[PDB]
Amino acid sequence: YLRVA
Amino acid sequence: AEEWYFGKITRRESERLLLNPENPRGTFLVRESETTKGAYCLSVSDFDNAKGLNVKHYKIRKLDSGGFYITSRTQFSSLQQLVAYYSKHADGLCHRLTNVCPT
Repeated sequence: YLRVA
Repeated sequence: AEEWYFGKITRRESERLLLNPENPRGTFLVRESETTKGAYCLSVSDFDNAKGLNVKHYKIRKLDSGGFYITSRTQFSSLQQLVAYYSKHADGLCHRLTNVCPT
């Protein structure tokens, strides 16, 4: 899953 | 709003469905997570000029209270509100949600 923020 | 929710399909099938070369950039679907039981996933097609077609997967987490979030900065009371927000705002995602994934 991607890392966000 | 149904159409974009594919329920219990696997990362591999979502990728089969999203990597369809006909699909524009930002084509998406929402499914349940395989790895994190009780969580969801936002799966979205993208493109790199050098590498081509690829799929980004974002885990949609659910608080105990009932809310949903990809980032704790922006929380939502329903998955339909999360989809409607990222259709208008990329706000951290690779790209804004454009197309609903076919079939």
